[PDB]
Amino acid sequence: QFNSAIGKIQDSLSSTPSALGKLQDVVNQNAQALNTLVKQLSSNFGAISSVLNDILSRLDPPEAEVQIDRLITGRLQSLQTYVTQQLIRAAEIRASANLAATKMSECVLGQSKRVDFCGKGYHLMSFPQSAPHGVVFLHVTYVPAQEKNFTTAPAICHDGKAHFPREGVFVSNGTHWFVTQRNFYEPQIITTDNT
Amino acid sequence: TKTSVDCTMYICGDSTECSNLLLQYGSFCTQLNRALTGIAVEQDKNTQEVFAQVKQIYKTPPIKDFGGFNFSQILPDPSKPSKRSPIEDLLFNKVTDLICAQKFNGLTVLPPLLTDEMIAQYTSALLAGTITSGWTFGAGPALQIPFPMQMAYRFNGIGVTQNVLYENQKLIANQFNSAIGKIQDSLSSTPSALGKLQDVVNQNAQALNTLVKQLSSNFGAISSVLNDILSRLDPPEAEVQIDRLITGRLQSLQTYVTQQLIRAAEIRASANLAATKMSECVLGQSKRVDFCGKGYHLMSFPQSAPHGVVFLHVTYVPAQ
Amino acid sequence: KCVNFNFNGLTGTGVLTESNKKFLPFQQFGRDIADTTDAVRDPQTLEILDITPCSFGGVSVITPGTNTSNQVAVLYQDVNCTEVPVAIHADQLTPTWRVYSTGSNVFQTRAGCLIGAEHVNNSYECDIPIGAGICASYQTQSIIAYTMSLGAENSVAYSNNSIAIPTNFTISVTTEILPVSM
Amino acid sequence: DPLSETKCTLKSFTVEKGIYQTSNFRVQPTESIVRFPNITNLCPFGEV
Ligand SMILES: *[C@@H]1O[C@H](CO)[C@@H](O[C@@H]2O[C@H](CO)[C@@H](O)[C@H](O)[C@H]2NC(C)=O)[C@H](O)[C@H]1NC(C)=O
Ligand SMILES: *[C@@H]1O[C@H](CO)[C@@H](O[C@@H]2O[C@H](CO)[C@@H](O)[C@H](O)[C@H]2NC(C)=O)[C@H](O)[C@H]1NC(C)=O
Ligand SMILES: *[C@@H]1O[C@H](CO)[C@@H](O[C@@H]2O[C@H](CO)[C@@H](O)[C@H](O)[C@H]2NC(C)=O)[C@H](O)[C@H]1NC(C)=O
Ligand SMILES: *[C@@H]1O[C@H](CO)[C@@H](O)[C@H](O)[C@H]1NC(C)=O
Ligand SMILES: *[C@@H]1O[C@H](CO)[C@@H](O)[C@H](O)[C@H]1NC(C)=O
Repeated sequence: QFNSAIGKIQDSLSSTPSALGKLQDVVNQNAQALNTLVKQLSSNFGAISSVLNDILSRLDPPEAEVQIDRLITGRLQSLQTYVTQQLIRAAEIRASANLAATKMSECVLGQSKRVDFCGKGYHLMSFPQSAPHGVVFLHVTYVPAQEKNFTTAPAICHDGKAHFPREGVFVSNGTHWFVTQRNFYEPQIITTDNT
Repeated sequence: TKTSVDCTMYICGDSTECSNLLLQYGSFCTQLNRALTGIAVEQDKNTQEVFAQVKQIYKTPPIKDFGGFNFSQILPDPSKPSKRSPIEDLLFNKVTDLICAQKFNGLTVLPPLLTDEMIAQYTSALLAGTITSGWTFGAGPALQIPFPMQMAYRFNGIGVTQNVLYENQKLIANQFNSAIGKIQDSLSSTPSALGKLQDVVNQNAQALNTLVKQLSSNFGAISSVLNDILSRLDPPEAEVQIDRLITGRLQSLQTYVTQQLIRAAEIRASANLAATKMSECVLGQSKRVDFCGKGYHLMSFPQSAPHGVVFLHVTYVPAQ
Repeated sequence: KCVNFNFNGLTGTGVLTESNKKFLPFQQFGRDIADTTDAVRDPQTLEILDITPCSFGGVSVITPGTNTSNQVAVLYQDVNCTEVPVAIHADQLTPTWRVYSTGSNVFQTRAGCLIGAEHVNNSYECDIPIGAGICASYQTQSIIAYTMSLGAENSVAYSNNSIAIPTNFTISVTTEILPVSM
Repeated sequence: DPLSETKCTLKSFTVEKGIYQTSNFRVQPTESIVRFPNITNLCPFGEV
């Protein structure tokens, strides 16, 4: 089962193209921000032209100054905006990285009992894989299957004394009573060693 | 709340000359719209992550016999059209022309993707799953188990043997029922309970009001009304007034967008915490100290609130 | 009627209607909380008239991939189904008028008026979110709008003396992706 | 058509599946009116 499950992962990744969208979004956002910054250099901002060289090659300094300060203010505002967005994005990326480090420490270096923290199901182990600007975890979990129907009782009365299971639960198929572990069906005779 | 702002309408409105001058100012409006749309999408992402933890809709059996445990106050009420538990609508009543003006100035509010009825249905499904099957439904197929046996399991979880519960079942059920009853009175008597939920609404409304109020500033111009400027000056001298009006309004919009981004980041952190708490306290039993209430954790029940969620933590406390 | 107006130089645009404002005899025009002209008094007949801007709103386009098809659906946000533009005769600034804009499949939702999609009584997983619990999808050669389904119905056979116990098990492997750096 | 407006907004010739905000609509005015006082006496600028 382990080998088949590990084999299916490669096919699942290969078939689905949008598997790494979480990693692609960061690249797309950064590229779009840089593209906007580059494109913003073509704005007049109320000046005669967006080129400094032709302004300096066409007008005297006393009015070239009043032509140039507008461009300076616009470009400085653009830089300020870009830096602010970069700071916010970096903060959220740092939060994600802290989560990834915690997941590594608690799922790969040990076995975790927190529900849904390391995969879906009962956690067994995890394996890390490296991706561009990110990490990938392969969580191995235990999933029960093929449940059945039984009648249960809280305690068993015998010789005027109540008996309770030590680490199991009392079940019966309809006529005979047993004690079994809770996560797997393994009936056993009720003795004084398991109660 | 998800808000959308018409950049051109807020800055200029119906004036084509103002739009023409705004054209040479770069693609600022597109940036603003993109940021606002990202925030709006993130809101629905947060809600879906918090509440869509289960893929099935479990239901409670008609016969409400759970060995003395009551659960009437948190289960859905069929009589009410909203189909909400008494605690749920009690919470919904605690949290409470301006909208028309904001709409007329180019500011709109988008509706959430998930309606309140859908969220109530999700919470009811979680309640039914955690009542009829314990923690099994959160890790695979849902396996039924009598509720007192599940309580014995959870008592074993904290280091107390089963016989204690089986011999004090009646007292434990009475204590649970009394505590659940007192929760409703505690909520009803004190109107300051939902302060965390009220603060977000207050902050958003006040920021929007400040944005609206900024439209009546000259910023050094002769007037703060676009039509008065246009209907009183010829173009080549009207331009120097329109420009400063535009700069002031652009600054106001930029400040508002930055504050909204920071607030959205904080809200996202809170939503992540809420999702983790749901997964670890409702779908299972937690051993982390003080993560789900104060004491020894036994179980938790979620309740939907306007723009939020409320957890009821059941804990074991020693005495005498 | 959506017309321009000029009241002693008070230029503007909007719709003039009757007003119930208890204007005092010496008062000329009122204002709103946003400090803008809301009502005006006619200089000739001394009549108080309300001022309301002409109807407007945002427009969103619903479409599948261009690689898939070419049909689109248009959603008019926060606009009543009646007041949607029916005539394009120089009364709207968006030339992308619908091929009929009426008589066609027209659905009215809490998020606005949806034109170009056919309502159905079924329920599937959400594909394209519209809002207020309504989703849209491209099915077959057409675009449909429906109500999203939370999940499959289930009901555990609860009893006070019955339990269920697994007999087999499955080993499962799943993946998680987390950004680490930029 | 709305699809071409979407393409213009996205600055691309291909559009992925989704919902996009393109522009805003409003009802254009039909005519214009003028309301002025009913007085007709001419101001005495000739004197000044
Ligand atoms: C329930 O469990 C009991 C456990 O004893 C089963 O009884 C055994 O059944 C097999 C098959 O017929 C016999 O060979 C054994 O001799 C039985 N055991 C005893 C002690 O008599 C029983 O068959 C199970 N199923 C039911 C009762 O439906
Ligand atoms: C326990 O459940 C029972 C029903 O199974 C509840 O009984 C009635 O509940 C309504 C709900 O408000 C009350 O108005 C009635 O007065 C209750 N009946 C009686 C005879 O008092 C009962 O309220 C639930 N327990 C609690 C603490 O609410
Ligand atoms: C538990 O599950 C395993 C695998 O899911 C079952 O093994 C299968 O048994 C059938 C019947 O002989 C075979 O045709 C399959 O090839 C087996 N699968 C594998 C992977 O070996 C098994 O029968 C199930 N029940 C048990 C073990 O009681
Ligand atoms: C157990 O019995 C109940 C009662 O008929 C039934 O509804 C349920 O499907 C059964 N479960 C299994 C796994 O057979
Ligand atoms: C606006 O739509 C509602 C339905 O939501 C309808 O009842 C009402 O008649 C519509 N308004 C007009 C003027 O027809």
